[PDB]
Amino acid sequence: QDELDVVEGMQFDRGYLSPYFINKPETGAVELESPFILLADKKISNIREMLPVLEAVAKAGKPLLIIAEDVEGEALATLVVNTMRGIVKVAAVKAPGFGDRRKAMLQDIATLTGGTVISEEIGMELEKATLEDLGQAKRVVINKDTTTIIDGVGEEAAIQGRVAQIRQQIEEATSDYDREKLQ
Amino acid sequence: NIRPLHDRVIVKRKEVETKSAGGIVLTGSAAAKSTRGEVLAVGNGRILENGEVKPLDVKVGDIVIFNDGYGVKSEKIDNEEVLIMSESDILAIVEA
Amino acid sequence: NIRPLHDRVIVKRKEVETKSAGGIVLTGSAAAKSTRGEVLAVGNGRILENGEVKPLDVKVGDIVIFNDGYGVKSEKIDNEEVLIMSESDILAIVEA
Amino acid sequence: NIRPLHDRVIVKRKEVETKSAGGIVLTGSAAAKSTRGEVLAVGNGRILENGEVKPLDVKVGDIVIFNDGYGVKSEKIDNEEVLIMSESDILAIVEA
Amino acid sequence: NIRPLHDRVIVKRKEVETKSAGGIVLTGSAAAKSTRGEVLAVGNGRILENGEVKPLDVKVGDIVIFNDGYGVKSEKIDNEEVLIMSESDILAIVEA
Repeated sequence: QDELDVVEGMQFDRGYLSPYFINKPETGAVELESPFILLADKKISNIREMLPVLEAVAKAGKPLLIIAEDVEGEALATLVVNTMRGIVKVAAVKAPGFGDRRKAMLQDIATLTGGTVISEEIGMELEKATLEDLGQAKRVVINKDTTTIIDGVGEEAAIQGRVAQIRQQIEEATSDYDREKLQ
Repeated sequence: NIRPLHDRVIVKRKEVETKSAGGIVLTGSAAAKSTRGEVLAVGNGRILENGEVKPLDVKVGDIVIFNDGYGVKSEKIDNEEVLIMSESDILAIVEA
Repeated sequence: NIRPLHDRVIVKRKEVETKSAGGIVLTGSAAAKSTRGEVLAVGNGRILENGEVKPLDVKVGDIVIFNDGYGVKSEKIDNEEVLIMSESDILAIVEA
Repeated sequence: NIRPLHDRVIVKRKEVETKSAGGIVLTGSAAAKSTRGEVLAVGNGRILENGEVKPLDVKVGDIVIFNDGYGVKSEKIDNEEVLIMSESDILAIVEA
Repeated sequence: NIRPLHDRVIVKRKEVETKSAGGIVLTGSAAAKSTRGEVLAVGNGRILENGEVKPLDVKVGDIVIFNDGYGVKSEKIDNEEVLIMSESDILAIVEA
């Protein structure tokens, strides 16, 4: 039979970087309620650059979702260990897309969630990132396949402005693949 | 019992910090080996060119910041890890 | 509290200059680590061959130009970054 | 103001020769960094093994031939480039 | 018989621990060469710059923690392996 599968908001195809982030085992998925979102343009392998952010998140008490180029090694292991220990309900995933599109999708997620993307080109550093810098969303569901953010706490005027910018990019575009990715 | 010779010191390294300042558990490279350790024994003193032995400024039972390197040597006493290093290698003794 | 040993000095490095002389914000390598830092503690003094301790020319609470190298050692006191280095490593103390 | 420590010297390097002896303008590697610089400050003096400080033979306000190397350190004072180096690094002081 | 010269010491290395603390037999790299050895002979003493010989702090018949390196030299006396090393190489003498 013909089936229809509709997904709202962001559902970019990136799953949990570590299977042990699963909060709900019977569903095999991470479920975060009202979590912060830390959007990092760089790839991270050490916990030092993020330690202030994790400490602030633990002080706040709410969960945290990391959207990054790659979290691996010491940083990933420390995040996972903290996940069991329960100090911070932290889940990490790869940023979506590839070069020159990963940044755009990260910025759209930032606009949706009312956050800011941490990058070296922009100038800010992760050691100086704050809770206000971190984004906010009402719910988050990660699985091995896809990451979904539900009701990102972001300005509607900003979301429409970003949508209009992407529309202008679609108009400027002359490639079917480029315009369908923009859409 | 082990007590050192000349300008040297026996130091039991302090346990690595399991958690960070804000309560974040540190693992692997994050929980780096501590550079601070208590002094278990103190040597008689360094020998100067004239042949006299000067007592060391390090005392027994005080915490000391020490530098890991070629000078420091790892040893086991009563199945406990200790380090042996010259008083020059000892950066500073911690007070309070 | 931490106070150093022998000819050595505890120095808290000054914050890197965020902006240039003309007001241009410096980032990354442009905002290089400052070679100037305030002296938090001063050692008893260097030990000469004869066994006498000479007080150091560095005083507590003065800014000093110091050279980063193998001699300088990074440490954390009350969760604050400090450096430990011999008085020879200290280039000069800043006045006025 | 900055004044050096021990056997060391603050030297403001002279400007590189724009033109050659015959009037040919030198550019790039031709206009090499000058090894001669005026002395802005002089240290208290080198410390001998016995603990006494010997005044340096370099005086303030005299031009000195100095060798660039690992010993010399570049610094900025009032947004002006200066060098810091031991009196041994200073080859000679220029007179007349 | 062999007795050393100057600041040096003859040390017969102790046999490597066949078993661990809990009774586990250690083989190959696990049964590493012991850094502790008994002192068979002691030198006359190190020579200072002034020409006087200072007796060494190491005595005959005491166990000493020694560092294997370029200084230590392997030798055979009455078909028994011994080591020759300066008193500086000897980390510490074991008591009790």
